[PDB]
Amino acid sequence: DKVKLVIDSDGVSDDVRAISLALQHPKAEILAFTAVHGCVTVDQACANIKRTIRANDRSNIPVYKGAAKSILSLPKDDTVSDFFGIDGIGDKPEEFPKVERSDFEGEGKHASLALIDILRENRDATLVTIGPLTNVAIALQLCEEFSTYPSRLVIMGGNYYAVGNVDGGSSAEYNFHGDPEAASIVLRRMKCPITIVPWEAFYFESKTHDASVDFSAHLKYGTPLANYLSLATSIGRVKCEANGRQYSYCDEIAVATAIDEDKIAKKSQYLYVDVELNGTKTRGQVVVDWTTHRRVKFVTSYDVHTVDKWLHAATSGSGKFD
Amino acid sequence: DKVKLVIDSDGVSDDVRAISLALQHPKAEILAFTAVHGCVTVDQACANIKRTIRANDRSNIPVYKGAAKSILSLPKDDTVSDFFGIDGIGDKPEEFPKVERSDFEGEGKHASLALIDILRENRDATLVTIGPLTNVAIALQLCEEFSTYPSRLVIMGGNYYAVGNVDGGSSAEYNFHGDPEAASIVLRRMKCPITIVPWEAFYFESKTHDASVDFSAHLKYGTPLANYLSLATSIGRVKCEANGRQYSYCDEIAVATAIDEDKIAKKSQYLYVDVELNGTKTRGQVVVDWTTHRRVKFVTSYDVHTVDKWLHAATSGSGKFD
Amino acid sequence: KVKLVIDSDGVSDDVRAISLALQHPKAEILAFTAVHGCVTVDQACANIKRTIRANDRSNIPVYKGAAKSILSLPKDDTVSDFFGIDGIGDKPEEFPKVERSDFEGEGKHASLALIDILRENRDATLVTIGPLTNVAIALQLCEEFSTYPSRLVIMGGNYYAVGNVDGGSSAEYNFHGDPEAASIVLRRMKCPITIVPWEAFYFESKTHDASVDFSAHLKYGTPLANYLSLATSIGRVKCEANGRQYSYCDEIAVATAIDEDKIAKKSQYLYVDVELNGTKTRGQVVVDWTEHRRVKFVTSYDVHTVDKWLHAATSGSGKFD
Amino acid sequence: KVKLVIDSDGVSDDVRAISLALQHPKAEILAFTAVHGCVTVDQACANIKRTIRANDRSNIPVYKGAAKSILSLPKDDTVSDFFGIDGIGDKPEEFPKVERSDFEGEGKHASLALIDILRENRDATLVTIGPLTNVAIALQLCEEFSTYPSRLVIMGGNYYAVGNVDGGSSAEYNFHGDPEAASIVLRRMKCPITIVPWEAFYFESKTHDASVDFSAHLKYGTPLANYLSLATSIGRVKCEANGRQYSYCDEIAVATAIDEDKIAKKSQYLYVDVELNGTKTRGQVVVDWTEHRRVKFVTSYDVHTVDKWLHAATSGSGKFD
Ligand SMILES: [Ca+2]
Ligand SMILES: [Ca+2]
Ligand SMILES: [Ca+2]
Ligand SMILES: [Ca+2]
Repeated sequence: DKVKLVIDSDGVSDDVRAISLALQHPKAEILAFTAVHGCVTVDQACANIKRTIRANDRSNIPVYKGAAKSILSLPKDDTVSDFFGIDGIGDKPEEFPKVERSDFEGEGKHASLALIDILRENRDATLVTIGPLTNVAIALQLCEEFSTYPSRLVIMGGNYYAVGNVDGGSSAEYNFHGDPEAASIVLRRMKCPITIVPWEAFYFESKTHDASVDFSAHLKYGTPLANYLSLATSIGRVKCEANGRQYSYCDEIAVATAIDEDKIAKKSQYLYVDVELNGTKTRGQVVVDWTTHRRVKFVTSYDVHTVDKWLHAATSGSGKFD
Repeated sequence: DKVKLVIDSDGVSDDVRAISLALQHPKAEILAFTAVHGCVTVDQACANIKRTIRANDRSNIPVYKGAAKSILSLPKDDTVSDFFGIDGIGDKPEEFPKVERSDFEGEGKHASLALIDILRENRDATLVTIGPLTNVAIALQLCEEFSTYPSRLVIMGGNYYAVGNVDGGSSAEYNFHGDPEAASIVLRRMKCPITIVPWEAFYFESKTHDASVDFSAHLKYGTPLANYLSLATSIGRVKCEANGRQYSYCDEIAVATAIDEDKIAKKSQYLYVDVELNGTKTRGQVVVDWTTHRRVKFVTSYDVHTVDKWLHAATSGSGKFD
Repeated sequence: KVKLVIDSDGVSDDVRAISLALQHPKAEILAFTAVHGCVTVDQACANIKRTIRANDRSNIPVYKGAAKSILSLPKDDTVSDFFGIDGIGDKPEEFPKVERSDFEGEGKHASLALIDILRENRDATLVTIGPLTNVAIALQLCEEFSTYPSRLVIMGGNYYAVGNVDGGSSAEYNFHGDPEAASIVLRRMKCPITIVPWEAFYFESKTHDASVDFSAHLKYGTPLANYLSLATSIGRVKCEANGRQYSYCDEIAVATAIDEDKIAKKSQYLYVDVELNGTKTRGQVVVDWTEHRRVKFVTSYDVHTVDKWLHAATSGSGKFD
Repeated sequence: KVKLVIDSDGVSDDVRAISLALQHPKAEILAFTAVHGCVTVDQACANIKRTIRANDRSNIPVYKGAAKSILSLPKDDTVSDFFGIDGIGDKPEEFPKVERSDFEGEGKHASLALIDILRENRDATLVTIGPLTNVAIALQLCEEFSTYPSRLVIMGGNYYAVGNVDGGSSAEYNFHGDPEAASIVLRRMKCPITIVPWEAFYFESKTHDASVDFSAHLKYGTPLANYLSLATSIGRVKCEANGRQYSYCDEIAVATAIDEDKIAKKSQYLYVDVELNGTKTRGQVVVDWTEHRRVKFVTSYDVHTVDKWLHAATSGSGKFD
């Protein structure tokens, strides 16, 4: 009755909160983490994930370093950002837990090779992606049978009404924008069930959630984990608040959906989709057949109140996830 | 207090019903019609419009023939269809009003030149487009000042959530698909207010409208106009009914919106948009900046009950448009 | 006599090409049509009208056409001050002095003029030495126009994907300026088409530079020689600063229209199309080499004959042969 | 000795190229890596292993790589039965007879093998004679791999946009088979790159066909001559039916790797990239002609030396010179 997880992540503010949720939730069993380039470099992602494990008073979970670049490494696709800090998590390396030089090293084996090996042996595990899809796509390029290895794939990324969240010249969502080829490969060639948490799920209900949930309340308990997550989210919170809104949950929702999909996904729809690669403004956009597409489940509305309750349980140490 | 209209159309089943609505509505003053290629050839469009004027017991309204092809005339863009009949309006040329050989000829002047001349002199007129945008785009190529000539442009076409209605390999809406370049030119380079009636307005409420409106009731009065519109829509109605739904209004909504926008457009949104030209699956799709775009008004929900009331008034001869 | 209509963006080499046509006794010019290109369409019009005066001619209509490319995408833009802000040396007070009326055309849009003129003169050759926008608009208005010229001679395009705009593109300049127009014209014209591609200039550039003095025809001190000296002045100075002569370009397309058998020494006939969607290859000609109507590409031209004709034009010697 | 690793799709000309490398006394083969291409990767592997036996060699590892192109888009597909369903004449019972174990590789994926082998042998040349998928996967796993080979010799691409797949494309065959891979390799490898483009074959096709008997080296009646006769049989019959000899292709890239100064008679150094997004130009090399590391293109090769080497290989004469 535990859910076995492998989480692939670019290790910035929301990623580390999402990973903390998974490390504290009693239903979750984390087999490994895999780091991918994204909002920060892959080395920094690796370091942030390892630092987060320590913050959660855990050990002996392997973190594998993966792709440094997108498949093509085209400059127009680049999504590296200092929005959350240069280090992705508040730029305070001396605060608990203090950054160590070994944090920037992985277990040894490339993430893509680790994904193959781990999921071959653990066919009942869920793979959750909360960065660009590069590691998963490289696994497929190496081993077409990997298409069947995960029990389920839960992706934070993409869209279904072409609502982009990178900039005004693209209709792509951030993680897809960061490696459009990889997203194309994964959506077309995976054979397990896929659940996508699209950008629209966040976009359309953001003003409503901002009125009804205090997204900072779980940070205030004064536990080590609360204090670490306060630091990690600090620069994101200040910048959002300067624009009159709260820094709200994103990647956390994908990890929560992995843990209990029926609880967190209030509404969902199955759609037949593919990814545009060649358009000037639409590269990285999901294209839906509303009239080589694959049927995928989209979460169209999520239970933000349950995710919030779980984060309070995680940071307070209450253990109250029911 | 009359609204002066120029209507540009490809002259198939819904076009001819829309044009009939405009010819019967006491608030509308029709300056001219312009024919464009689309679901049928431009010659057939011209013929269908002229036949429709006669069916409405009107005369002395000029019909100008326009573009035979899209700007590029690429085969992948082609939207010619026999869905409504070979002639676009039920394939019964001998029924009232009988087709005449002169129906396939226009006034003489190319439509695009007529659009320039008429709207230069009638700066208070609304231009309504219910086919591909080729004629309007050619006018702009000839005369950049045309960008200011219409008082308002009401377009039946496009989309705002990338919901396509042509086929499963495109996210474009039909009229945009038929000439993507023209749609790009018009949206970028017109300077008057633009109101677009997008495909989503029809798509999302179709099952609801199908339950609550009888779209065939206005056809049953036994007047000449009812009988003509019965013929014109006959093949569309049989094919829709064979798939368990009614043939519902489409182009009629754009003409109605031109006549009284505040009445017909129940909800609307302004968005900053451009048109994708280069994508494999997204050519012709509208791209929205949700984060060279132009601000346009989209009608997101329309009052189908008022349009239905107006069509009953038109076909019955009641004159009851209030 | 060969009847010509010349569609041009009216910069330095255009003006010299048009002068060649005005002086050559085999040519009969029906009309000029101005198109945007290296300068605005208004400036092109003005330059063409000024050039007609410098050649001691009158009563040839100049029609103003497209101000913009079909799409008017900013990445296609080819406006340049390389030959001067006015495209011909920036000395509006020198003979013939620029007049305000130079910036106006005959009245009707060039594209409508091309339809009318060529409908009535089906034995005429259309020569294009700017972007193809006017010709493409004509086709959009009138598909029958596809058959009206007896021949179309195009300065533009390429056949080995050698670009001359910048390192971001494999397109030639005139095609880069309106890729959609080039696509329409090459697919939809039905008359014989002769293209003078960029490679014809590129490959023999250094050989020509060694064997021909491209300035000598300017030395005669006639009014036309002094006008062409002015028109080409900024180009010549900029080329010489980089170790090269300012050499003929558009002149070759006009010469080819006057006597194709003499000027086109070697030719290839190819099936072609124009790429529109590529990131680096938008505007490039794409050739089917693994074997619609074949198009004739001039692969080598007789620069010495063109030079001899330009000497005759500027000197007034009549020696065209 | 020149140390080689050869990455191949294992069809008729590949097998002859590999035989050249196995017989030439200057070559030392570290390993072969199989890639999808004209046949499946499994068949490529099998063909390479069979070829090693036909050459009286043993104990050279063959690693199986990518089954598909990076994207696996159906429009890129280049699988063909032109040389037979098995790519080498469809006679599995002839010497050396096909074994079931031929379809298996050494174990580790070719891309991982390329990293390992070339990390330890930084003086080796990598030669690619199929699509570039394996090399691109290696780079995705290990950006340092960019510096591992001492040189990369690629059979593929073009420099004047002359395609050899069909009229819908300006791409060369190996590049058409995985455009993304070609883009990655040409942008991200940092070692010297020599490309043997399609134009080197195309332009001199008819001259070579007149001066070289491309079948004569098959006539010796040695086991290798009989095996290469079989391997090339269906190609030869299909070319002869169309009035042409089946001429060398991949063999030239392998020969160039063995002695680049001898085989590459003329070369050009160009800055290049690969178009991915064009409708007709996807996979085409785009060259910057208006002047990252320049790449060397072999524009003319010494077919007579390659022919002499193939005679020595099949005859057993030792006469490589
Ligand atoms: Ca993330
Ligand atoms: Ca219509
Ligand atoms: Ca010019
Ligand atoms: Ca090969």
